[PDB]
This record gives sequence, structure tokens and C-alpha cells, in this order.
Amino acid sequence: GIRKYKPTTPGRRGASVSDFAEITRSTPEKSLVRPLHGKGGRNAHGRITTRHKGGGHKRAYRVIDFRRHDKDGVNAKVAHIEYDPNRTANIALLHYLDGEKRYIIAPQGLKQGDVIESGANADIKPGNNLPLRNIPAGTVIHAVELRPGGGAKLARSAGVSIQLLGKEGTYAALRMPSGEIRRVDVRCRATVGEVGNAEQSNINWGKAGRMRWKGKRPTVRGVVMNPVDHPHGGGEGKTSGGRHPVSPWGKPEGRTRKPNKPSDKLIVRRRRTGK
Amino acid sequence: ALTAEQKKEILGQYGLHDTDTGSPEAQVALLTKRIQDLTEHLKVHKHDHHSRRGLLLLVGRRRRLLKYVAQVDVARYRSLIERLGLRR
Amino acid sequence: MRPYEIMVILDPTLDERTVAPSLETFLNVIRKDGGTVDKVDIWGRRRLAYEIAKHAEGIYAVIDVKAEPATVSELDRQLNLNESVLRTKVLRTDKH
Amino acid sequence: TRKCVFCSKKGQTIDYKDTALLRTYISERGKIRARRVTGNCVQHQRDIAVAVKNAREVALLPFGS
Amino acid sequence: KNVPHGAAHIKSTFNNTIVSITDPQGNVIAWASSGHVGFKGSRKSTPFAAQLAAENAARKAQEHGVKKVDVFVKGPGSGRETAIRSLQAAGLEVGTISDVTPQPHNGCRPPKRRR
RNA sequence: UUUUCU
RNA sequence: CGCAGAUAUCAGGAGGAACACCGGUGGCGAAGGCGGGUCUCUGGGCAGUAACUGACGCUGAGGAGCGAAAGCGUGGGGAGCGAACAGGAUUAGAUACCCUGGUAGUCCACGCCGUAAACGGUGGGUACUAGGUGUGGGUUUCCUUCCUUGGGAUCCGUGCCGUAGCUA
Ligand SMILES: [Mg+2]
Ligand SMILES: [Mg+2]
Ligand SMILES: [Mg+2]
Ligand SMILES: [Mg+2]
Ligand SMILES: [Mg+2]
Ligand SMILES: [Mg+2]
Ligand SMILES: [Mg+2]
Ligand SMILES: [Mg+2]
Ligand SMILES: [Mg+2]
Ligand SMILES: [Mg+2]
Ligand SMILES: [Mg+2]
Ligand SMILES: [Mg+2]
Ligand SMILES: [Mg+2]
Ligand SMILES: [Mg+2]
Ligand SMILES: [Mg+2]
Ligand SMILES: [Mg+2]
Ligand SMILES: [Mg+2]
Ligand SMILES: [Mg+2]
Ligand SMILES: [Mg+2]
Ligand SMILES: [Mg+2]
Ligand SMILES: [Mg+2]
Ligand SMILES: [Mg+2]
Ligand SMILES: [Mg+2]
Ligand SMILES: [Mg+2]
Ligand SMILES: [Mg+2]
Ligand SMILES: [Mg+2]
Ligand SMILES: [Mg+2]
Ligand SMILES: [Mg+2]
Ligand SMILES: [Mg+2]
Ligand SMILES: [Mg+2]
Ligand SMILES: [Mg+2]
Ligand SMILES: [Mg+2]
Ligand SMILES: [Mg+2]
Ligand SMILES: [Mg+2]
Ligand SMILES: [Mg+2]
Ligand SMILES: [Mg+2]
Ligand SMILES: [Zn+2]
Repeated sequence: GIRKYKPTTPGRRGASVSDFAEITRSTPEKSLVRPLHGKGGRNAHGRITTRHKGGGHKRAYRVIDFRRHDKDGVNAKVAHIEYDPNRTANIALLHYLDGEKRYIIAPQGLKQGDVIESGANADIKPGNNLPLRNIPAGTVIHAVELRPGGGAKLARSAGVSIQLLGKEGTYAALRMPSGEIRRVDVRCRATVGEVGNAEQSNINWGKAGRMRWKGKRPTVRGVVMNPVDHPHGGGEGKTSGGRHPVSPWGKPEGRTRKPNKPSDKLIVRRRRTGK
Repeated sequence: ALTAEQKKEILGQYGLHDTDTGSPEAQVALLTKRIQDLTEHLKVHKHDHHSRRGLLLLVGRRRRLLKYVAQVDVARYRSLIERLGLRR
Repeated sequence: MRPYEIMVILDPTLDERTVAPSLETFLNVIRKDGGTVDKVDIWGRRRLAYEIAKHAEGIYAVIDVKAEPATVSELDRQLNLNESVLRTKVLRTDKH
Repeated sequence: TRKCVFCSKKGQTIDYKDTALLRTYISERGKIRARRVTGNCVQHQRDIAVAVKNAREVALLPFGS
Repeated sequence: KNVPHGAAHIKSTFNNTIVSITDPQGNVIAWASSGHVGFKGSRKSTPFAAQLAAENAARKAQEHGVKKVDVFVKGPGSGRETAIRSLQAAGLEVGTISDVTPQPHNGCRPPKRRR
């Protein structure tokens, strides 16, 4: 759900927050959590790799299972849905019949007290897994594997979805969330359904602290920048920089995909903005 | 819609004698049961504005009949009021 | 407690003998719930007007039952859930 | 105008079961004939229409094949 | 290539006509149109252009060796009779005639009127 | 096709 | 828009809106309006018996509610159609009538505004005043097959033509 604050202080006017009507617990299993440390956005050398990224709040990582082929043909039960900051969407706790406990992304429309099939010949119930070769055409899927035994490395954010087109030989066609079409071996695994919590977009923050806790630092505009540290800097007054916009490091906009990539001569087409 | 069984049972319960059917008391009993179960339907069915029109018409009829019973005799009026548990 | 007439169309791959056992198994729940009266008739294997679920044959069965709306709705849901069937129709036998 | 044969007490019951009577009141194109031609009363015409429509939906008559 | 049985698809719009000969299973063998014949402008609507296109298509079909053909015709009537007669006279015989036009079931919305 | 003003 | 493989045709899949033939100067609702099919709940109307209440009837300033399409707020979906805006063609001038593209909107859920030639341009209730001619529903009686717009009597709704009267 979505809740909107009633304005009572100048800073909070227009703020909103997502109503967590889908959570059942607020305590991850002690055996499945692993620690994590504040990182700061630097690297081994210590140079600032990406500007204005830092600060925030201490977070504890929880392990997730993106393999889902070690266990096959054994049913599972949906137990609980848990809070998770590390990724945009919510997650679910699974109880396998043999007794193991495991974690997966919470698909849209799922609720407590249900049955999930993970067999290679399982049903079309949402949240199930089975190889691309065995999925009927026209269904919506997520957690796509870029290739067999590679783990779900695509379409993991909230509200994303993939649509399955026809099939050919060992190849299948997928509609990318951004309109692209890509081919992948049918031997890989995937999951039916889409990521829930589709109301992520409508969140209005309106407060500096709500960004600082997440760890976003100011941006400092270009024109105000002094000429030495910037290409637009300098000038008396304020101007457009006296030169067509260029990155702060000398290289302008335009082509950004490295040509002659092994996928360059195999993949079909590119995006089109705002059709 | 009320059926023969329950309607006859209300009539026997609230009738002045075994034969009267158009008595004001039997009338009010039937109308209150109709209104009650119908509004029970409408608190789950939202936008049946025709049923809303029916509500208004039947409530007005009840009001007018209650006014008539009060005019003719107010002792029966107060007695009926405290028996049925209505306000006015 | 109203007279109901139902027809069910079944796919052709199954044999004719196994049909009825399934019917009584399905309707046992209504039999044990409201103590209903049922009559059955089986006659099928006729040319279909058009194509349904990539099948060109079907089996027509008609059953007369008197039960609750809840029971008949549950039966309809279960039958539609089952894969062996294609389509189900239910209608009142009285005026309404 | 020819009389409505269904107003008689000897007329058969109206149902979607009898393909013969379902078909004899429609043209070869599969469309429902007009009142002016069939010469039936409004009630019987409407019951025939609903019965035929249910039959077409349950796939006993062609969709104008 | 050789096939004993054939199927013809013909349709005349308000300002165009096209004819195609297809394998009963669906695969096409040859096609022709007044555009290929070499008429430009509003001349498309003239039935004579449709006759020429039909003659060219029939000659190509005979080149490939088609003997009997079935007709699945549609579209508004512009060159119906002339086209069918020319197809008959080109050397091919038609067994059955069927008119299958796509009739919408009061769906979508038609375009506005012309003023 | 279009075709202003007294 | 294509010659990077269009139009066309055969197979399969995805998705949104609306339901032709029944279908009409026919039916229903107070008016707006209303029809693909099945299931669940619900309102009103008419004919007869006439068992019951025993004048309990009409009206209605202010007041409350409903109320065509268009428009606004919050959130989704968007197949077709398409205000605004681009271009093409005619005209001396086109900011139009013609054509190719297309953003709100047309849809859905929750609140809003309460407006039309909302016309039968003719308020509601009551009793009376020549007929002929169609149409829907319910009861009765007789040629009587007792099938049958055969005919007779009666209540309600809906069309046309017609005297006395009224009307510039
Ligand atoms: Mg750790
Ligand atoms: Mg160094
Ligand atoms: Mg930065
Ligand atoms: Mg610190
Ligand atoms: Mg998350
Ligand atoms: Mg703020
Ligand atoms: Mg900046
Ligand atoms: Mg500065
Ligand atoms: Mg410099
Ligand atoms: Mg420096
Ligand atoms: Mg400067
Ligand atoms: Mg200056
Ligand atoms: Mg500037
Ligand atoms: Mg630049
Ligand atoms: Mg991109
Ligand atoms: Mg009937
Ligand atoms: Mg023309
Ligand atoms: Mg047009
Ligand atoms: Mg095509
Ligand atoms: Mg109106
Ligand atoms: Mg009713
Ligand atoms: Mg009496
Ligand atoms: Mg209102
Ligand atoms: Mg509107
Ligand atoms: Mg606006
Ligand atoms: Mg709006
Ligand atoms: Mg929007
Ligand atoms: Mg689309
Ligand atoms: Mg222009
Ligand atoms: Mg236009
Ligand atoms: Mg357009
Ligand atoms: Mg006005
Ligand atoms: Mg009057
Ligand atoms: Mg009359
Ligand atoms: Mg006169
Ligand atoms: Mg006057
Ligand atoms: Zn009849």
C-alpha cells in the first residue's frame, strides 16, 4: 500500500511512504544472515572511483538462492515474507519438505500459505522453475539465466518482466523490458512471474535525510565549477560553459558500446527511446 | 423477497388476531424485516441506486404509517416503538 | 434445493468405460453434503461444429442434480480445474 | 401471415438439444431468420433465439460456416 | 516444381486489385498485380488492369504446371466478373466458388465520415 | 474539383 | 512504408474495446438510458379471489437525493478512433473542408462539478364526451373443428385517420 503524510512541517510536505501490508516478520533466520561492512565507495588503491557515492547506514546481508537446480522434484511451502533493504523488492522464506530452508525473491501476487513446485516438469503456478525448453510460449518470466548453469542474472528489480516469444531449435526469443530482443540457449533455467511491489515508483521522499541514509551525496553542478577542475568552469557570471556539453573528463557523448564485441555480430537490435 | 414461511410467522407473532393481515402492526413488522434484510444486501452491494430509491420509498412509507398510528392512538404508538426498538 | 441440468464435454483420448467412474467420484462430494438425487446419461462421439483445444471429437454427458448453490459452484470450479474436461455448462431447470 | 405453430398446446418444448428444430429455423448461412418470415409469436421467437445462441456457444452449430 | 491442385486468392479494393495463386497447403507459387503490369495512378481501379494481372498470374501458374484451381475471393466488387471470366478463359477451370469476406462483429470503431 | 465582392 | 526482404498467403502466439444476424417506430425504467452467454442477490408492474385494516387521499416553498456527454484530483491499462501540433495538395490569401503522422481523451477503481433543443418545446391527481383502424400483456363465453388474428365481453400500455368543441 501507499501512505501519504499530512503536511505539518515545511520539509515534510508532500512526503509519502509505502504501507508494508505484506510483511509477516521482522527477524531474519540467524543461520542465514552474513555480515557486511560499510564500504565508502573507494577501492584497493584508495582513489575515489565514483564521485558523490558514500555514507548511509549499516546493513546486514542475507544470502539468496539463485541456482535452484540442486534441489529438484521436491515440493515447497511458502512461510513468510520479510523486509530487505539490500534489494528493491521483497523476498519470501521457503520450507522444503525434506526440511531445508532457502530464500528467493518474492513474486508479484504471492501470499502466505501456498505451494510452490520446483520440478523440471512442474506446473505453471507462479514462482515455479523449469528449463526454457519446457515453458509454453507467451508466458511472462523473470530471473532469467544468461546461459545454462549461470544463475539468474537478469530482470531482478521491482516491476520488471520478460515476455517469451516463439522458439527455434536450441534458441528462443525473449522480449527485453526495454524493448530489445535477445537469443539464448533453451538449456538455461528461469522462473515464471514478475517481481512484485510495483508501487516503488510513486514514493516521494522530499527530505535530505531520507537520501543521506541511503547514501547519496550532493552533485555540485558543472557551470559553477572552477575552470581548472572542469571543462565548463570559468566565466564571469553564469553561462552554459562556452562549449557544447561534454563529460567532465574531455570525452563527449554519443556511441558507448564497444564495437566488434563477440555479441556484436550475433545480437539483433537496439533500443528506441520514447516511441 | 420474504417467503410464505417467515412472513406468516411474523404475521402470527405480531398480529392482533389470527385473521388480520392489513393491521398496522403486521404492516410495520413486514416493512421493517424487508428493510433490514434488504439493507443487509446493500451493505455488500454498493451502487444499486435503484435499491437506494426503494430504500427511500419504503422508509417514507414507514414514516407515514407511523405518523398515522400516532395520530389515531399514541399509546399503541409508544408500545410499538418500545417493542420494535426503533428511535422515532 | 432446485433442479439443475448440467452438460459436460470430454476429450476423446480417454475410453468410454472409464468415463462414468470419474463422474461418480466427482459427484460423491455433493452426494455426501446435501443428500442429493442424481441421474446420469452418456452419449457422445459426434462431429464438432468447429475446433476446440486442437481436438476434433468429444463426449456429451448430461446430469440432473438438486443441490446447493455453494455445492454446484464448488463442483463447477473443481471440474474446470481438472484438465480432462474442456467446457462446462450449468443452467436452471425451473422458470428462472 | 402464417400462424405461430408454437402457440399450440401440441408444440414441442424449446431446448438447445434438438439440432433438427434448431437448424430448421436458420438459413444456410447460419443466421437467424426474421420474424416476418418465421411467423412466430415474440416469446417463442425469443426462446428459439436464446436456445440457438446457447447451442452455438456450446458448439453444436457452426459460426456461419 | 509441379502440383496437381491449386488455389487462387483474388480481391479488388476500391482503388486496387491483386491476384495470387497459392498451394492448397498455403505455400505461394506466383502472384501478379496491375502494379507489376505497369499501370500507375487512379488507373488501378479499372477492371481491365485486373484482367491483365489475372492473365499474367494464370500464365505464370501454367508455366509452373497448375491444372485445377479453387477460388477464395474477397473484397468489395470492382472487377469480380471480369477477373473470374478471364481466369476461366486463360486455360484453367474452377470447380467451386466461395466468397469469404472479413465481416467485423461490431468491434473496434470505424473511421469518421468524409466531408 | 474549385469559383471572392455589389 | 519497402528491395536489410514490403503487400499477399498458411501455422502459431500476445493483447485492448464492442457484441451483426434476434432487432422493430417492439419491450422495460421517473428521467437520463438499457440488450454475447452462464451463475448469485435485488426493485417495480399488471389480471383474478376479493380474506384484512377502515379515510390512512392529492399536492407540495425551503430541504435531500438521483441525474447525458465534456473537464479536474489520485493510481493503473492503453488494440482501434482522435481535440492540439507537424507536414502534402487547391486557393491571391487556408490558421478548413482532402490526405499521411499523432499528445490529452475515449477504459478501469476511488472523489469531484451538477450542467443540454434534460422537446411530446404541453406538471400531478380526479370524473365525463360519436367511431374506424394496428400492436403487447391477463382473464372469460360461444360457432366449435373446439386446431384457428372464427367470433363475443373486460382491465392496463402503445400508433394512425376521423365528428361535436376549442383555437389568431
Ligand atoms: Mg556477511
Ligand atoms: Mg603509486
Ligand atoms: Mg559522482
Ligand atoms: Mg561515519
Ligand atoms: Mg527489495
Ligand atoms: Mg523532506
Ligand atoms: Mg552537481
Ligand atoms: Mg563555485
Ligand atoms: Mg584546460
Ligand atoms: Mg588540484
Ligand atoms: Mg565562471
Ligand atoms: Mg553577461
Ligand atoms: Mg549558461
Ligand atoms: Mg556538448
Ligand atoms: Mg538502454
Ligand atoms: Mg419463456
Ligand atoms: Mg477513386
Ligand atoms: Mg478514410
Ligand atoms: Mg501476410
Ligand atoms: Mg436523453
Ligand atoms: Mg422479481
Ligand atoms: Mg368483505
Ligand atoms: Mg450523488
Ligand atoms: Mg466522462
Ligand atoms: Mg486539461
Ligand atoms: Mg481524469
Ligand atoms: Mg496518467
Ligand atoms: Mg499496442
Ligand atoms: Mg499543414
Ligand atoms: Mg485527419
Ligand atoms: Mg491518426
Ligand atoms: Mg439549461
Ligand atoms: Mg393534466
Ligand atoms: Mg388503446
Ligand atoms: Mg370540424
Ligand atoms: Mg390555445
Ligand atoms: Zn407462439
